[PDB]
Amino acid sequence: SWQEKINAALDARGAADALRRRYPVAQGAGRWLVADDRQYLNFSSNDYLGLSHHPQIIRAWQQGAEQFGIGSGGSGHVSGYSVVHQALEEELAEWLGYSRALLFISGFAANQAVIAAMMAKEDRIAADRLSHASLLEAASLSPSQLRRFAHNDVTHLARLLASPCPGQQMVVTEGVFSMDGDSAPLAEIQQVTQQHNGWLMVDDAHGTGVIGEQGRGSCWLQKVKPELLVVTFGKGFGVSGAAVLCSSTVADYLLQFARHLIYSTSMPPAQAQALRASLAVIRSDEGDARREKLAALITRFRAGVQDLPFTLADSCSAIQPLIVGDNSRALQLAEKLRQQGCWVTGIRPPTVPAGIARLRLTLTAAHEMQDIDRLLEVLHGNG
Ligand SMILES: *Cc1c(COP(=O)(O)O)cnc(C)c1O
Repeated sequence: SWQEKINAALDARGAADALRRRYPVAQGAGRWLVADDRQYLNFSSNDYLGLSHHPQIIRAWQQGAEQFGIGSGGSGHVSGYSVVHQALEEELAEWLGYSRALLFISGFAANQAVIAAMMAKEDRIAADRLSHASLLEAASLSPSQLRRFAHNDVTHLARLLASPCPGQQMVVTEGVFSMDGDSAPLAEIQQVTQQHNGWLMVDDAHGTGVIGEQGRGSCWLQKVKPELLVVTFGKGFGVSGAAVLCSSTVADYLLQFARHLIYSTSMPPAQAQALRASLAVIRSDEGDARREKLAALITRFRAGVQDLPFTLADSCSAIQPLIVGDNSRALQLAEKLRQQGCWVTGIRPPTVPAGIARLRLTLTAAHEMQDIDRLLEVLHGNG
């Protein structure tokens, strides 16, 4: 029956331990986290540049409501395509060096929309084994064939691409990977993709706004232009939403065949104004100051772990894995940190293999050096 199907599934998830439970917060973005009315240093949010609380972005969101009301009133294909949406798209395309940008209500929707629209049963997706679930889920449901290459292994990628394919091939990777914060070798990946006549799709959720000139992200920094670039605004941008960057004809195509685009309500124009505001901060001298402050905090953090009984990742970004090893020690550590006013998130098997449990820390430009020093002190020992 249905209920038994439900029940058994929750039971298998329990047995694998794997149970998830949301905790409500009064504040969850930026330097602080407030839970159960207690203040904590927040090392668990994706607000990498501290923009969620930025007064210019807050005011754009507020004035945009005065000017446009709240809901757009419809899809972008009927009465919901605002002059603010259009301006935001044009400013994103110009920023990142593409012909067109298309807005989406979430990065998860944009990824899923692109793949559903572009990939046919004859085609192949070659995706990094560690790609975001939205990408892999979508690639899996797709009628097209899905092959994974070992993480960042371009030799393995070239072999996948070289295998006979009845249709077209799309390579997919991240500019900065979600789990370990490492970067993909985009220039070599792009070379072998072109060698096999494929196209490249890069998801730069963790790179966008945070690295490269004017924060343009991983592709710009590495002087690669993939055919498809997906940027999401729920992280560094400090808001929510996403864009697909692409050529004129691919944009026209998505406008015809991406159903998330055709049959979904567009975002509130006041959300779009906050995103334009966010983009303007990111591109500005203050954007540069925030990125350099983030880099300074990361340096301070990685230096201080050198004396600690833990290990770091190959990450130069806001994502800073602290590898602990054992799942009980990792859980203990995070619980001790919490008692001591530092809110962290532990990642343990099975999400990661056997003996690699960890805290996945995230730093932000809203933090201060004394916050890193407090984290380091508690990691050391004191309470
Ligand atoms: C967060 C995440 C997204 C999902 O974007 P949302 O706007 O949060 O839906 C896509 N890709 C990567 C690599 C991400 O980490």
